[PDB]
Amino acid sequence: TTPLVHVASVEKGRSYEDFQKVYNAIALKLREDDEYDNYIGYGPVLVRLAWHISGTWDKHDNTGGSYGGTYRFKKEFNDPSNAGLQNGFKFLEPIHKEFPWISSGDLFSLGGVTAVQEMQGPKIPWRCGRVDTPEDTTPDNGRLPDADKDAGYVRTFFQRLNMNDREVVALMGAHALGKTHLKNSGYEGPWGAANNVFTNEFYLNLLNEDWKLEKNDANNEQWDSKSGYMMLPTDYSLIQDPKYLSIVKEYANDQDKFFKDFSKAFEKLLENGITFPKDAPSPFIFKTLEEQGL
Amino acid sequence: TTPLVHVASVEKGRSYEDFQKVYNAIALKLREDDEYDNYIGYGPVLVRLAWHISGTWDKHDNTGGSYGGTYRFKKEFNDPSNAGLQNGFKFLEPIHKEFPWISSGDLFSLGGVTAVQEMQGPKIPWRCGRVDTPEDTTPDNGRLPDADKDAGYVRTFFQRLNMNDREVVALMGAHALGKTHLKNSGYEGPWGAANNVFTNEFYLNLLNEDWKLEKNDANNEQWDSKSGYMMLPTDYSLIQDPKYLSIVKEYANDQDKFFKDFSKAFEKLLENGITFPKDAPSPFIFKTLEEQGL
Amino acid sequence: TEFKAGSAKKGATLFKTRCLQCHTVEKGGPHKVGPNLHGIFGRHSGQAEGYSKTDANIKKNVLWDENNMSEYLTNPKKYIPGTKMAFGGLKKEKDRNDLITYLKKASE
Ligand code: HEM
Ligand code: HEM
Ligand code: HEM
Repeated sequence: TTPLVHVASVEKGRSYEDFQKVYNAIALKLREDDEYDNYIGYGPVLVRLAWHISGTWDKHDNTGGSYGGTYRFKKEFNDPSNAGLQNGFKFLEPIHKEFPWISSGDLFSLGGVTAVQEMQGPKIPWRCGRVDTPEDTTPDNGRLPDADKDAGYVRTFFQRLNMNDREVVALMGAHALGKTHLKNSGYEGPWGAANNVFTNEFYLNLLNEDWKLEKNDANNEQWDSKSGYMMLPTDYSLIQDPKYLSIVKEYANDQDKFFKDFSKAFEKLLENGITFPKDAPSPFIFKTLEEQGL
Repeated sequence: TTPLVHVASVEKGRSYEDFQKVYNAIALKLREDDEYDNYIGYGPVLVRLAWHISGTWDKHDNTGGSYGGTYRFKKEFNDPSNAGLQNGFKFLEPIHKEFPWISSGDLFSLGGVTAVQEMQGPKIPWRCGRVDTPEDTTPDNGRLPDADKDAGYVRTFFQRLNMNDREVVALMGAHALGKTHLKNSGYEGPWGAANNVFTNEFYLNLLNEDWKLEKNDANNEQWDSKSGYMMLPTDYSLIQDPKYLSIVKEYANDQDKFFKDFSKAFEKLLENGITFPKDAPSPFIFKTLEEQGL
Repeated sequence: TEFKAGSAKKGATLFKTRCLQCHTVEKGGPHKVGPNLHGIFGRHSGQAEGYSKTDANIKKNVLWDENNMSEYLTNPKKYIPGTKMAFGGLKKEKDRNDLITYLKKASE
């Protein structure tokens, strides 16, 4: 037999130079559309978008993931878990018009890689070849994680994504970016002060801020600090669990280790479910706008 | 400086008749302790105990295995993977008092052979001579396999036990016995209907039930049927892999061949790591209680 | 009548733990691993209202009474050669009177 296999197929006649141009298109628009969400910018929502299209993967039957680009379809687009991500889809729509040859999954995942790098995060190797799949391939709602949970839920959820403790804690450091919006998720507030620069501030705030459980205006409980930051129940679980806590202290102490571990976990997340052929090109590492004098 | 060799030494002045009495004592208690686990009995947990004491073996450095009886020590007794086996230990604990001369490894392995035979499985030749080793020989946790894995994990894990595809699929037929318990493993439910009688129904259920990947109350995913059976992901991988699927069909069609293959693989499992001397007795085949008039 | 009678309360407990996996009792109940057991004390076992038995069941033609049923439940893989019922057997005599008492009423 053979369960469903998603074989990567490079876009016809496209090479590294072509994707660097798409990276540049996204990266320049991130610079010019800097008013979004009280001058946070589109950086954080593009990272969340790339994670939400990848986070639907199920290792047990190989369904979901970023390969098929199915977030463009109604069922996934209107998932309650994806509330707010419409701003990321509309951000990428004109870029897709400029480069109509790129697949939906490639552009979504490339948006997240561009955003992390352009927010001064680590370099993320990126592989092309995702192929848009029919609408029936869209995973049903409910594969994405609920915030209102503890550490055991987080650990068991990410096993479905073939992620271990170190990969989980590292991927969760992306909450240094952006904020929660009450209208989107039922939670309100930023995780930190530098929420459009990729740093290890998430782990520092977890460990250095006094947190108090409090109900928000949506009747959800969240951890709040006097300085105005917040943590989701699933974030705060990373310091309630002893094996998670040791990794939080590791990344709080060494940002470079966090950078290396996040780059591997994030690329793995973006590539879950994709079978790459034997003759597939090596991952691309795109130059930033700054490295190009822009 | 030395090589790792576990040499079997027969219990002083003990022969077939001595071990048949131990078999008989285990088998009588299996008959009369009928209420355990909602009338399943202690049969399945004893089989799982025998496999978990043997499944720690590593062929690369000849550590682990049934030889040392190290499951009696704190580190192995508390392995999260052995949750629930304490009931099997408490079961054999009075039998060890009745026969204090038998080693721990011999008793743990004989209990699995007794359970299989008394649940109407094949006769399983059994060898004595395992010797209790000190506490510093207890293998660290982490050597037993995870259920949330695919066929490639199953194949590579059992390579460490020197088991090939035929022996793997045969050994997995033991999941016709007993059930998963949510409090032990994060999975709940049996594999079939006759869960204290040794049959090939594990393979029949794998092939003939309508399986659906579903969450359980422990946030883990498992395959469930409308009949109320379940399959672990590692179980279901046997029909996802084409080489495994070929063997599953063979056993679903011919229970006699399955019984013969299981007997060889199970004895091989209980003897991994043991060097039997040249003056070692031939393997014992014990009579069941029914064959003795009970 | 030499067959001892027991309590249907524990008989109901035994059926739901050792029989319900494969048998139902209710009128119109579906067949499972084993055939439906409504009216088992009316005629012989095999055939039933449908279901496909093996070649050993239908040929013996035993009208289930209250003791030969008790005998079959002790070691099924003995009374007939080629049955599909994989049952360990009710060994405890106090388990075998409670269940038949519950079975002679649930099957009407
Ligand atoms: C448990 C206590 C139990 C009882 C009681 C029971 C009853 C029973 C009867 C009376 C028959 C004969 C039916 C007939 O003549 O048509 C019968 C036969 C089968 N059974 Fe049974 N059974 C009990 C337990 C179980 C269990 C646990 C299973 C399966 C796991 C099972 C299955 C079967 C099957 C199959 C048959 C058909 C026999 C054949 O076709 O040869 N039973 N049972
Ligand atoms: C248990 C795991 C996770 C949970 C429960 C979770 C939950 C949430 C929630 C509730 C929000 C608020 C959205 C809003 O109100 O607008 C959010 C935002 C965000 N998430 Fe997470 N998330 C998880 C893991 C991740 C991972 C692995 C990543 C990236 C690798 C990520 C990236 C982001 C980003 C960047 C934002 C900010 C979005 C914005 O500001 O627009 N999250 N997440
Ligand atoms: C990849 C291989 C295997 C995996 C992942 C696995 C996993 C499991 C799990 C998770 C349970 C649940 C225990 C509980 O919740 O109580 C279980 C039970 C059991 N296992 Fe396996 N197992 C494997 C191989 C084997 C083998 C090789 C045997 C015997 C030869 C075996 C025999 C049993 C039995 C009999 C039970 C029932 C225990 C009971 O009911 O008390 N398993 N196994």
